[PDB]
Amino acid sequence: WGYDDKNGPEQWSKLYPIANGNNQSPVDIKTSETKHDTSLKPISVSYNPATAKEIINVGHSFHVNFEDNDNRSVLKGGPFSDSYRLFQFHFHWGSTNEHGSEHTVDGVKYSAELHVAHWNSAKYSSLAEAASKADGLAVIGVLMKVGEANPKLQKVLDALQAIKTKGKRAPFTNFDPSTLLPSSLDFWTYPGSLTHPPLYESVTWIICKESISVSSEQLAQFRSLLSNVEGDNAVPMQHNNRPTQPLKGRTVRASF
Ligand SMILES: NS(=O)(=O)c1ccc(SCCO)cc1
Ligand SMILES: [Zn+2]
Repeated sequence: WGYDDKNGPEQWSKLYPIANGNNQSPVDIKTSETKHDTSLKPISVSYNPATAKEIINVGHSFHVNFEDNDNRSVLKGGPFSDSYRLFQFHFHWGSTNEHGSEHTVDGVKYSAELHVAHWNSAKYSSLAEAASKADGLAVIGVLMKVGEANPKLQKVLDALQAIKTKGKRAPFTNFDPSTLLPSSLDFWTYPGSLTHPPLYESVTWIICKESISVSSEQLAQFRSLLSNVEGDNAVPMQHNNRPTQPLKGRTVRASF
């Protein structure tokens, strides 16, 4: 699987039939159709920068992984009664500034999107156990809007020169990714899925209503990552967002 014409989102269902399921992500959030819910608590994140571990070029994207052997870095509140442990963050982007986010809001596409993913350590004892469970994963999504350079992205962008090609990895330490979140954590939430294979319907989504910025030159750094292995002809990572998926009667809740 990939994002190209032959192996890309419109084709995933052949190998992963869940692609046509009832809880697929991402979605267009129609704000006239959201339900304000007063039982939602505020989102609380508390991440220890000592859990930052490694950055990895995975061919279609890059990931920053965290140690997840204990509850040093956690998400709580919102819709959740369980504590969720941070395991990774990453970004999705498009070929031009005009699209690239996964979630859209009233049809509006943003240039990129940040995902901060966690797993339910109250109920399960590893990512691998949690990942396919309906209550197993919690992902914060932040829409990234093209504009002024975002200096909080610095350490991440400066790391990419060490992982230019597929499979490269390097230590990435002492970093707290709550520094990337917008100053307001007002959110929407809905039950959904991983946005790429294996597409498990295991994710409770927390989508920030406030965007964070990114510059056109910062987006170019993502797009200049290479999907080929060292020594091969360069194939830039132009894009890696999945199209929005039908709600199938799900309700998006608003914390605000
Ligand atoms: N874009 S996403 O849905 O937040 C995501 C997070 C983590 C993973 S790894 C799960 C493999 O079991 C895949 C997708
Ligand atoms: Zn993602």
